[PDB]
Amino acid sequence: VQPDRRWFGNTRVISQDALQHFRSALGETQKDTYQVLLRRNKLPMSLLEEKDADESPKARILDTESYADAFGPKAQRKRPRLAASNLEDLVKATNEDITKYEEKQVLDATLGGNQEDKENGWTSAAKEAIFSKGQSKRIWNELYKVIDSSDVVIHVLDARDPLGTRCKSVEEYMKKETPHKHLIYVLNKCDLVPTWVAAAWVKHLS
Amino acid sequence: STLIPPPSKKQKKEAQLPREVAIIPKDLPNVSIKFQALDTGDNALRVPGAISEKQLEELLNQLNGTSVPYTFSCTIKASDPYSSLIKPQITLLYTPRAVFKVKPVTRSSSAIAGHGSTILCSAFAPHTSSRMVTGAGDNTARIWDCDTQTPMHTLKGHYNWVLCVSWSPDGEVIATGSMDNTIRLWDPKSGQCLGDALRGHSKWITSLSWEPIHLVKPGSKPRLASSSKDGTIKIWDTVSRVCQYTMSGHTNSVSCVKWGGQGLLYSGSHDRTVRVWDINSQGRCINILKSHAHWVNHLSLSTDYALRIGAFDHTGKKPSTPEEAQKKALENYEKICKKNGNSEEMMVTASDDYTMFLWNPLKSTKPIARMTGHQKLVNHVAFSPDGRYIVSASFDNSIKLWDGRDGKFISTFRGHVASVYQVAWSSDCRLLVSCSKDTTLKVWDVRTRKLSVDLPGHKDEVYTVDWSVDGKRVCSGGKDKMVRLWTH
Amino acid sequence: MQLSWKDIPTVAPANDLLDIVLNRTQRKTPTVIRPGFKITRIRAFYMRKVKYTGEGFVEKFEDILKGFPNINDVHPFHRDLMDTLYEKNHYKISLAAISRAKSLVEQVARDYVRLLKFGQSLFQCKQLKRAALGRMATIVKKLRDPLAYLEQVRQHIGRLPSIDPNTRTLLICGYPNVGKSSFLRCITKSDVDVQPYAFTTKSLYVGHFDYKYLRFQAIDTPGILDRPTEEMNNIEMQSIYAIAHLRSCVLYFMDLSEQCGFTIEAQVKLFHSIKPLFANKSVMVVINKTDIIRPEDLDEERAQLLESVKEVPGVEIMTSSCQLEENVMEVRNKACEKLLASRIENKLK
Amino acid sequence: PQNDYIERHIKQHGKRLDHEERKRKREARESHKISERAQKLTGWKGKQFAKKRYAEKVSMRKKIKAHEQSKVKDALPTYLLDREQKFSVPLPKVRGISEEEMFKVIKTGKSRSKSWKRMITKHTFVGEGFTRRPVKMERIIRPSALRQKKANVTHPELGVTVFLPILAVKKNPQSPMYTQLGVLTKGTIIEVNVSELGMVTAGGKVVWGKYAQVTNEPDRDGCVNAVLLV
RNA sequence: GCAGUCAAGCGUUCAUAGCGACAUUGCUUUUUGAUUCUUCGAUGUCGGCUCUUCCUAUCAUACCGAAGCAGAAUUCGGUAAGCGUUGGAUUGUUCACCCACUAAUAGGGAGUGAGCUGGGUUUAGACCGUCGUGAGACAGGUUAGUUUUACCCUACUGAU
RNA sequence: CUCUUAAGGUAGCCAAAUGGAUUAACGAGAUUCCCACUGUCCCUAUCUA
RNA sequence: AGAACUGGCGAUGCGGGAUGAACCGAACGUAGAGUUAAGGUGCCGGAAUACACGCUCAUCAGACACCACAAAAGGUGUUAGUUCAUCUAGACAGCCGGACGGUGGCCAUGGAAGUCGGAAUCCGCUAAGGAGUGUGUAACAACUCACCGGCCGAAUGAACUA
Ligand SMILES: Nc1nc2c(ncn2[C@@H]2O[C@H](COP(=O)(O)OP(=O)(O)OP(=O)(O)O)[C@@H](O)[C@H]2O)c(=O)[nH]1
Ligand SMILES: [Mg+2]
Repeated sequence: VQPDRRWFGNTRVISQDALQHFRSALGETQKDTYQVLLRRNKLPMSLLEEKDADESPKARILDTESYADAFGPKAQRKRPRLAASNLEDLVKATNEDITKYEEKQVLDATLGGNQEDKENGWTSAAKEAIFSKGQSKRIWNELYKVIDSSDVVIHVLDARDPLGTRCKSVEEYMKKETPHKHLIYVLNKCDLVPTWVAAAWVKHLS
Repeated sequence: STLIPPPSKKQKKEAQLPREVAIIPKDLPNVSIKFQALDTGDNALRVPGAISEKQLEELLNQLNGTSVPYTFSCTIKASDPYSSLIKPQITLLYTPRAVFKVKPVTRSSSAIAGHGSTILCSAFAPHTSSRMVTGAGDNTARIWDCDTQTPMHTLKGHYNWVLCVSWSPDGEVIATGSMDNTIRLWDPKSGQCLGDALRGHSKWITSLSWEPIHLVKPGSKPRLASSSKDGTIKIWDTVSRVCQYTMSGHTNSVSCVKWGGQGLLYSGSHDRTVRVWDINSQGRCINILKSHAHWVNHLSLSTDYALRIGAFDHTGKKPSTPEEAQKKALENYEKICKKNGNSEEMMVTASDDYTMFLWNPLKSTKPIARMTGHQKLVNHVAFSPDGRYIVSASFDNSIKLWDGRDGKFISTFRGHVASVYQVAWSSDCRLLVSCSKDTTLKVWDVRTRKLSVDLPGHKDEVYTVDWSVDGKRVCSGGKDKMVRLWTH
Repeated sequence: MQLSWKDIPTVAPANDLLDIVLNRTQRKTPTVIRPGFKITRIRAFYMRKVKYTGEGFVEKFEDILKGFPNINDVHPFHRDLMDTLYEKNHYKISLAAISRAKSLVEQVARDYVRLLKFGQSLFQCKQLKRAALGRMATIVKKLRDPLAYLEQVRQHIGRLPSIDPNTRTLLICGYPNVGKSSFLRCITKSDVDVQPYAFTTKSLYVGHFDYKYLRFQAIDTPGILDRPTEEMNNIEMQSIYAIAHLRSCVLYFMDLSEQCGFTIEAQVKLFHSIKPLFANKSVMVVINKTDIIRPEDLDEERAQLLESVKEVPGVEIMTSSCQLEENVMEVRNKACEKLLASRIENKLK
Repeated sequence: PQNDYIERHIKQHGKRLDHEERKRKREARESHKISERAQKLTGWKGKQFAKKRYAEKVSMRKKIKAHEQSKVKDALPTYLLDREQKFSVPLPKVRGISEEEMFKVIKTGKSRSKSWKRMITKHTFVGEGFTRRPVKMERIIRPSALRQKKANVTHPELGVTVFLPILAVKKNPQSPMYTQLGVLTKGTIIEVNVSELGMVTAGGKVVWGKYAQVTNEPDRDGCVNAVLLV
């Protein structure tokens, strides 16, 4: 590697105006589904992002009290933080938290069977291996091939029940990893439903 | 250099058309106007034709019967000040200026060399913008003549670093906190050791705050207050050179101390606790404020800019006697103090729980509001001089503007790349300077909520800044050794 | 699961936990390969060690995460009590660290195994293997402070008494040094210490007894001081949350005597400060240590301060001792019979 | 059960009559049982034991040292203390890689009898924008498990690493082929996105393109490390 | 692994010419057990019935040691290979998984390519895809397809 | 140079009875399942030339 | 790894290294006698169960590829050295006695009196005695060591090298 004044030097760089230009355009843009992205422009994104949350992360307790002092033989922790204000407010702060518990048992009764089968002393059956298919590494490998190979993925949908037959997951992957791949639905089996229903679904998916 | 990308073939033909003009059509529609103060009072209905915002002063000034000019706003959705009426009745929101203009600080004067170490602190004199002291990691402090850009008495005494410094509000005495155990009082003019050094604290000194003038008797010097890493606070008398009462409520180190309006010390400390401390009880606690999940860094007051300067307003034209200095110190205080005709000093804190609580300690030991926003720790907090906006510096490279009265979020300043260490205001309450872990300092237009001007200069980290009270001059100091002064 | 958590595996410190799981791979998996085997055989060998060492950890942590009682969504009494012993934030963090460290080991396993299928010699494969197991060892070495914490909470939380909130109980409360352990000693079978100084009991003890062919449960509970009441100790707070959360009766215990270094006005000031705990409850007061000193003997202005305690809507003020044990047997009968009326009046709704 | 039962039991009933005599002797024998374990314990149990005993010495040096040290007797601001943390490239002349290693041959056909496809076994930065090409037209296969996006860059100043995204591969030693496929190797010089560090040129512009040299062989462990050329 | 930090020592003699053990800090993505549905190109053959033996790097049974080991159950470790280690479902593939019994369903070696087979060697037939002007070949994919010993010496098992 | 999202309630208008290759029948063609039945198997035993 | 030179083998038997392309010895006609090389001398096996001074015990020593690898270290295994210390003003090992006063030092707290903790770690009387090495009490108590001292009487300790 031949020594050079190139390297050590700064290659790319950005204007302090141009940051102020690009930070605004996150606010403006606006996507349009009939439009589609070919190239992205190389941009220092970590500078342009961080938008305003209104909440903050939680405080770091480990710094103030370790663990050995929080509980043990070593244990320097006589009184609780933050602790309650007053014994009216404590007894107020119990009685709702009782009834909130007493709710969840009456709820998770009606959600249910699962315990009563264990009390009766029997288990539910084995799930059949065919209901997996598929799933399987051999075919999902075959999937991530053709996404990587293709320049427009298209995604065919059963025009009886397209919401059930969509899948999320891949579309969430595609936007994160590979935005240059274009993506487009095809409702088909448009015979097997009535004519208004197909016309509706293309409206609700367009 | 990555660019702002070019205008398209259509966007040229947009520009090539003649368009617009400012015009003002005539303009005379009779639209009704209400007048409202931001303090409290509503004052009831006029209905004129449309006019320039210079004239709506002259409509008000005869009605109230003053000659006080006034700043205007409208639509509070929106919040934004014919110039309104183009955006489409108007509730007009009037508010006093304190009439001024401090300029945007643009150019450097060339870099003043001196002591061969990092610069740890840097305080202007109150009364004039020529005089400015710096404390370095070299054991010398140094006072700079800032008009001539050159050293006025290179100053020696200590045998460790000098961490904080402060100029007394009357402007007789400088005080210098140290990494050893000591404080040394100095005269600016002579630059000589006023007796033996003040020794009392066992570990290093964290901050130094002066007793402000309007409390102190006319013809007595102001007492110092000094917080230290052992966690005590002592109150130093300058003449006798001896502490009256040690105060030892806090268990951990005290991060900063401030002397308040009404005889009341405040001490922000590493035991997650803010101790309101009455002077008249002769070293005694009155109220103990607990919110924070981490330790407390820094503690800003609403009055702190007025208490720091103490009588010397922007001209720097001196008090003829102490009895005058009493009244001048009281009048600059009572510009900001009587907001609704009542002395409601606001206190605010920063801490590593990523949060600032807002306090009014005389009225209630509860907090008012929880300013929550930042990702990493807030470090410096500052009220604006007029007690109207708060702003706080943080380690997530961004400075957040909060309304002072109700602790309500306003906006965020974005621009800084690396972590922001401290900030300071222009006296007119418009411009706002900030300093970073990177080279650059930046100055922030508070009215439009925007970057006014970036200024690069230094070779390394920049720890300290301060704005001069007149608002010609801004100092800076950091790791590259060189003091840079900045001006218009 | 409900009511006491004895069965949680046990959980080594990171030095030893690493020493287990690494050495189990050396033992259980085959340890010989030779370089002039076929590359498929060399790749299989090393793949299997990274996998097996992965699932060594992802076993060991999963038993911790499954074992430990899941502090919110237990029951608000227990949810509290484990805060007041173990600290609820440190508790929840320490487990959540182990939950994160579970995921990184899986990630490291799955990423390296996918590299290790392209390994073109023994050396490359061998280095990729050591590179995987070093990363796992580094993740687990970063777990030294939580595992030491959890190991000690496991030991303690096994040793708690099971109390049902839902059963008929009775709390037994007051100042230190009053008597209220030696009541619990003599009413039921239990080993609780009876020693003349303040905080002898430091946690909630339990004992059961049958009256009217029905299991009750007494709870002896360490003792309360009056205080400014924002700050009381983790020892004292147990009792306050016991009186707050649990249903049941409660016996207040006064010592009317010169004994206890504790003034008898301050016992009443305790009662009136604690009063808003009792609103749901049903209460009795018990004057322990009669035999020396008596309630009848007392000064009049002093004896007014019992009649102040009478004014609270639903109480009674029993004499008792532990020298004659017919009298202590009457106290439980009144205590139970006041309870069962409230349970039946609750049931018949 | 309930609370500190064994402790209460020891406090009342009391230990075991020859407990003291047992425990005292075990500590006497422990001297002998260390020296037996050292001269038995074959084969790994022997290695571990010695590795441990070295540490249990090296600690006891440092305790006795620190006692002898304690027997005798940069500068930052307030808000930063009470805290903690030629034009030679640093690797000139790296080992040369043959073209026959790196490029594994892939044969195609029912009779596996056509060769011609080549697989890059070394690690690769590929692009932002990639897509594979048709299987008939392809040849120089860079497989997806060996496609690094982010490197692990470190600074000679400061003493902090950051996990930074790769922007390009500019100079690759051992031929201009492997630059153009984007093969990371040891020695290779790569464009790094630097924005988490927060470097600013004098001029006031702020920087997000630094060249960095890779310090390790990321074949032999999956991580691509690198040092900034500052 | 890379980049450092401390320093018991080497470096002919040697503190501060360069090396340097044991410790130790940096991230490889959120500190509140949330999910984290990430399955991302093994270009090379193994897999299973029958049956034997060996190793121990011990899953179970035997005897010990240490743990907040009260019991009960369990974890970790020592000697230990005497003796065991199963039944099924799944090829839109199984370099694996699940559920069921069980004291327990440990890991390996020599395997059982002439004892018998299923995929793959693997040729002639045929179709679909990709490539080729074409003959044809292959990024593929699918279907049909004869190797049949012992009677010799030895070993082994029984027999004079 | 300018420019593309309308169809609405369990089966619709429509076109020379149907809206079709989701094609009947046939097959030593390839493959999955169910009943019946069984020494395929648990687990082998016996008999004839 | 590629260059340069000189040996050895290929065309070459024979003695030794248990066996062997390259290792140690060695000028091949056929015989006899003598003396040796390298290697050997318990028995197999020709030749000392020779002589002399030391070292080593391995619950599967070693008899060696050596001027390497697993290697750098772990051991209350043995012997010989080197450099500092301590000692009839009594060492080392044992028992016996002392180990105290300001004081229960300050904050901390339900309770912490040298010994759950955090900051200091000082003065006095001393032959000597830490604002305490550990066991131990809810806290104190009692015991212990580190340091003095009496009894006993002459060598002993520590760290390295081989
Ligand atoms: N004279 C007398 N003394 C009693 C009686 N009951 C208890 N005591 C005394 O109470 C002292 C011990 O108190 P505990 O019974 O432990 O009551 P407690 O300390 O409040 O209870 P815990 O804190 O839970 O142990 C003993 O010294 C007893 O002598 C009594 O009937 N008569
Ligand atoms: Mg008691």
